[PDB]
Amino acid sequence: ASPFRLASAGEISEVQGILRTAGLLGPEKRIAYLGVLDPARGAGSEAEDRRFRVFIHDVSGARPQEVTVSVTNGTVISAVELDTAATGELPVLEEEFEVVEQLLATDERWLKALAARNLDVSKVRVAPLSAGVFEYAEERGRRILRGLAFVQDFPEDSAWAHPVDGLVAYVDVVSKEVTRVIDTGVFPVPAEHGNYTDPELTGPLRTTQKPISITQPEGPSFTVTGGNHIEWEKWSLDVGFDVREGVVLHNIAFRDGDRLRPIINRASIAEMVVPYGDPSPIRSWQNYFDTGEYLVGQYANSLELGCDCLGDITYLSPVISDAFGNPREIRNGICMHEEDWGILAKHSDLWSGINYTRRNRRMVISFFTTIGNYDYGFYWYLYLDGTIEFEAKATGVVFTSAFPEGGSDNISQLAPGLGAPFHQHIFSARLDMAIDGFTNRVEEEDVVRQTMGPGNERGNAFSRKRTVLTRESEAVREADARTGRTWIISNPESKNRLNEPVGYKLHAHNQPTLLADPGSSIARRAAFATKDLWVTRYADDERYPTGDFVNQHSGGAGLPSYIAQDRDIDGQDIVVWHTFGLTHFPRVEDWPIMPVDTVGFKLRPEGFFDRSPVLDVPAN
Amino acid sequence: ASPFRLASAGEISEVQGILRTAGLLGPEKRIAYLGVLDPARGAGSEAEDRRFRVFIHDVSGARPQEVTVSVTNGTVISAVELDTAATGELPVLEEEFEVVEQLLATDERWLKALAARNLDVSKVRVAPLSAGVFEYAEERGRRILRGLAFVQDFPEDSAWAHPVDGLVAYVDVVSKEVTRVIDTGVFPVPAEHGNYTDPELTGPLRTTQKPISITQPEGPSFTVTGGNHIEWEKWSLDVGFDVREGVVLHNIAFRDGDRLRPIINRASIAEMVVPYGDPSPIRSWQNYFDTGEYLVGQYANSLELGCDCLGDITYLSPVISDAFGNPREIRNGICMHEEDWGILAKHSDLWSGINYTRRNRRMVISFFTTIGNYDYGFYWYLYLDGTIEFEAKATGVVFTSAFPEGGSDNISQLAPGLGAPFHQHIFSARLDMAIDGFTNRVEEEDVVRQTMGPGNERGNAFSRKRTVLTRESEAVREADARTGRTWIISNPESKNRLNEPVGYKLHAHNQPTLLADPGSSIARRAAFATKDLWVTRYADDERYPTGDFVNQHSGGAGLPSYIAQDRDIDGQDIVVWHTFGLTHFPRVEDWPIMPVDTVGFKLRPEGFFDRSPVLDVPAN
Ligand SMILES: [Cu+2]
Ligand SMILES: [Cu+2]
Ligand code: NA
Repeated sequence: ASPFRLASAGEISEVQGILRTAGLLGPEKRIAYLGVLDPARGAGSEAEDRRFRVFIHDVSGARPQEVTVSVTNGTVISAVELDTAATGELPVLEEEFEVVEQLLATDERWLKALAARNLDVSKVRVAPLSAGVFEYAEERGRRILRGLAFVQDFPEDSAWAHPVDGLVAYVDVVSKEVTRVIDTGVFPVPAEHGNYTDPELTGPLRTTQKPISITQPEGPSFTVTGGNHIEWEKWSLDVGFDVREGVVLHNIAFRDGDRLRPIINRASIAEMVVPYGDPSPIRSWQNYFDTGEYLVGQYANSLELGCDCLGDITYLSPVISDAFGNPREIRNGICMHEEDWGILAKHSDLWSGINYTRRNRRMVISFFTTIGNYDYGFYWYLYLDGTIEFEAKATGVVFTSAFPEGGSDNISQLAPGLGAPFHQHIFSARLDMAIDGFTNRVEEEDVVRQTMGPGNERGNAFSRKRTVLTRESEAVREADARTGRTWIISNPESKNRLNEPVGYKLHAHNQPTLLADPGSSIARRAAFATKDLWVTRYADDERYPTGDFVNQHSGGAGLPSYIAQDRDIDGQDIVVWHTFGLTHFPRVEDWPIMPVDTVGFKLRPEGFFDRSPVLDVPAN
Repeated sequence: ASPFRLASAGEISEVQGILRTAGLLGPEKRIAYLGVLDPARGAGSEAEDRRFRVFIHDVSGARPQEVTVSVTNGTVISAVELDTAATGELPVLEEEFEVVEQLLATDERWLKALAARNLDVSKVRVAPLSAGVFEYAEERGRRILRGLAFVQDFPEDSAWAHPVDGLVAYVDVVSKEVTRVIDTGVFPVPAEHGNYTDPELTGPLRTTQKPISITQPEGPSFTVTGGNHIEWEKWSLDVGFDVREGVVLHNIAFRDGDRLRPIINRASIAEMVVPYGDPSPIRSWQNYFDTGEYLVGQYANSLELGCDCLGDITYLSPVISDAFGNPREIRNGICMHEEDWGILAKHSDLWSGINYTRRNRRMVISFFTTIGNYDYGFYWYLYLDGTIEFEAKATGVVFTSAFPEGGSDNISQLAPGLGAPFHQHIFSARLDMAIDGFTNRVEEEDVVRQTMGPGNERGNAFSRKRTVLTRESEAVREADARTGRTWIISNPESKNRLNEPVGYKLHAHNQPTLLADPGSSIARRAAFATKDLWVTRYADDERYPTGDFVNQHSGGAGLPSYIAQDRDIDGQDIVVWHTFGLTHFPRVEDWPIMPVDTVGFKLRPEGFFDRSPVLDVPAN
């Protein structure tokens, strides 16, 4: 019944049939993206209309299309032909990955480069990487991938231990042409293996770990209804899934006594970029837009009980489309569970004699994706006290290079002759706010130091200041950890019992933002990553901070163009975009498989409730 | 056996007997501090010589003494008379707290102030607080406490809901004299109760929480030998307890194959200060040095299985001295257990076909202390991957005031007429480092941005720089979150297999440091709190960042005096002092009992190991 239900296999099958009957899904067509559209703003929307947005690629070279279909009515709403030289190429297709290695295997320049290095072409794996936009005029309007080579000594070998430096190739994957092969010089291929399941490397496995058993003998405290609607400890929300963004949370609300109070209308990770900081021409173009170029939802892992998710686990198995419109299930792709989270509140009072302890809990919604060498876990947490938190967990195998004789200012050494280029992992959270409703504003809160003097004779006072962001042109903000800077999202029309506007405070980790030069290609294409906080006025079509078509788009799309409209955001329907990331100088301990590192943000109530919201938690 | 074993009841009784026999502990004497001294530098050395340091107060007004005793030999090693007007007063005695309310109840100025407010003296509780050093010349050399009043409507009432603003009194607790009673005017006493166990306020308790059961069917993975020596998943350490500092960690080492490698010789929270930012004369003197003035270990809670600590718990019950030298056991005062900690490492490789997942765990060592209205949890974590982390959990009841009718820039409103002054909670971690031995150095690491141009034509490169701190005068450092600043502790004489010095990296939370005016009394007494990182050369008597005697001591001791020696710290036996804290602008949700908020720091290996140290973790 819910407009926010997960897409079903039958819905995707019907999209396929509609596209087919309409003549838009011939044998030369490929679906590069398919997803359900959210309902438009309408607090009286009764008629069910499930609409899907599709990006259709053409393998023969014809122009691609963007199509919207109504599966409820069995109709095509609109279909637009795309000029990709202007608006950007479609996301990379899974089937285009294999094409790069196969094309290069018959190119005489590639084979000559491998022969000079005494490498058997049958053992050379090619990582197919997005191209970006640089100096090659012949690439505009063409679907390009760039390839970097790694040697696999045997079929179960970790090829990442054996980069082939000094060599890169560019490939047109539509016309199947190798456009350039660049060979800058012979580097030794690092010889040590990185096989983290080889006993020669692990040594004898530990026998000292005893089991930790986490069970819920009466079942979990949350309920799931309608497939994806969660109720847990006064929280209410819908768990969505999109092939581009991954897990999306809808309609996050909190039951405060009799009233269901909205907090966040839609929360997602709307982009994530991995820029590399090695100036070598072999890699200086390397920037992954994992969400926008690759689509992180389509590479989601099936999560194994007891290994990936421990405890009493409830799974969702989202359905996506393959390249031909057939539904594909990602079995056990989302884990949901609650877990103990230590002490919530504690006080032992001398005067009253009362000793009081309560425990905390959090609800966890998670999925994991794998893009080539990297694996990312996305975790949303809901706490008893009203806190919402997101955490990204980065693991996998670091991207490698040769370690140059004489060292490097931009590459870490991991093993003899083996390097790991410096890079960042930067995320954009898109938070469509609805604090007690849609009339919201953002205030920037700084600590204020005060000077010793009249009214502050002992020099102990300090205070704080709040600045309302009133228009989009002034709503591009930077972190300031030294002044304790946070941002408050409030509803000026909804007051708590002290007659103060209700609000939530955003706490950032204050990690560095994009380090690249402001004139670089990546700074233009990932402009969102240069500032910690952006606020826009809500609009239906302003979905991603990098625009709809990120692959090989020249720049400026997304947030810089939205913000230019300079719309009123003071007590309006607004969207908060928070940039946060990890700056990774790889360490020896990251090799040959990297222990998890984390980054995130959290939102805490700030006078949203009339008192602590967890006074009714029992002692248990 | 071990020189680092916990003090036993018999050792404390023996100290009492030695002091009595020596004539230093007659009926007018009180023990204000007693603790075991760590062994001096040198392996083996004294075979076994357990020495105790004692601060002895005299209730007749005679000069107090500092005494060192050898319990092994039954001798007084040294005993020195203290001039407290010079070097500071002794820590506050538990028995002195009761004195304050009783003395005020018979003072006619106090009674007249209460009569003006129609308050029954039998219902007025007085919070006895440390005095600091301000403008009152008559306090020099006297033991003073200051008292703030709260009304308790009935014996089980939370008095914190009913502050009596406009009133403060100062008390000489040795001569039993009320020195001053200051009344700046009548404020309404806030009338709403704050009784968080009253059903009228909690409402009906939730029935929705189902149990989470955490068990270890084969017992825990760690072993405890010699009372306090822990071995867990390659870690080795001794858990100490001191009545001033609380839990102290000794001899933290990691078993790397055949070798036990030292990392940290001694880790403790060596001071913690809570300064208030309300310029009202009623509270502008208010600064708690919970460690140095009150002694946090003295007020450690007994922790209840299933509520405070959940899982398979191993307890330690440390013994401290009471004011007469009798041993007192804090039953179940320290909880130890291991916890699942999610995914450790994960990769699904397309080319090799291998899917790999391992889970993380951490060892937890914790205790909780209650100082009046506040309750603090101290948590040390050891992780499988070599990470060490500390986290402080702040909860309890916020300190209250009236909320002035026309508002305030320095106080939050929590309830009608009820305010909560702004304050900070600032900690000092003292890390006596021993990275692969005692020859250590500290490097500050900043990210370096690079300009687009020759050698960086695409404007993508970024790098980092490390600056060695060579002398104490240059080792007072500030955070810089914008440049990703961290500090590396390395051993220049111990190299990993890549011929790089082994090291650990300190990751700070980059929260604001002390906000008070640098000319204030608190900035002089808590000078450590004005900077994020200090490095000193190890010395036996440089134990606390505030000096030995903090109570009513002006500036002139502690870290600023230590670093003036300007000692060589480049490849030497060094101590890192890290300041970190919370800046608390109280919110409505903090009332009437505060949900936990947290702050901390972590240390991660940085080329300490030759590869990932968790390759031998099993799947299971
Ligand atoms: Cu990385
Ligand atoms: Cu506080
Ligand atoms: Na040291």
